[PDB]
Amino acid sequence: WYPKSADHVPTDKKWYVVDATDLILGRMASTIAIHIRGKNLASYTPSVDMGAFVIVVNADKVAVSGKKRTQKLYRRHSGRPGGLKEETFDQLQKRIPERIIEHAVRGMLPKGRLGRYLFNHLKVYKGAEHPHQAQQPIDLPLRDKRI
RNA sequence: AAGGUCACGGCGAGACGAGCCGUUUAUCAUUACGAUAGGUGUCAAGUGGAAGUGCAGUGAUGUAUGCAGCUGAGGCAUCCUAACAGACCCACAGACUUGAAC
Repeated sequence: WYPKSADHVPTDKKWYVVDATDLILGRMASTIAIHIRGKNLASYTPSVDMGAFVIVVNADKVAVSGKKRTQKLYRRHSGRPGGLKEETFDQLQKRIPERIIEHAVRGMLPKGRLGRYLFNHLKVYKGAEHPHQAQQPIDLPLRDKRI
């Protein structure tokens, strides 16, 4: 008849945790942003926010393969000329660590009004403890043999 | 209500909104806060010798009274004048979840 449409879901969304101590950046960020969208739910619907909060901890110790750790550069460009800001992954992970993952998923998930709204569902922490015991976050399922 | 805004007196603040400081029994008293603008009183400061009268000169003009006289958006003092009257916005405990301690 008519396909079911995500009808109002507010809270009691699952909180997950990922200790990113030596888990390579990309692959992890794909399996983070697949639980950020809700593509693990028969209730999946692109237009509604059926997702689930998650919590990255030890955001200082994400690994990257190859020679990345000195090659990959995050560039923020000021609007004016000459504002380009070369910046290598080692300098960030030293200086402000959570922005690393805060980029990775922010590219993974669908920018727009909705994507922007969801990105809040990622809580990133550089310490080893996370202050959220909200839903008593159950550790996050990883279907990826290579991490 | 706390806080505001307006109004009222103005500024080293300002295109207008902004800002900032006032808003009177504007103390009184044994070492700092309650003079905001004007006026007044005084002092710095400027210009430079007032007016009248006298003297010397036939007359221009000088000379004495005399750092006087006019200045005084700067400094303090002074409630003399004006900050009178007001008015307006502002509220009642800050939905929903689990967690923790007694």
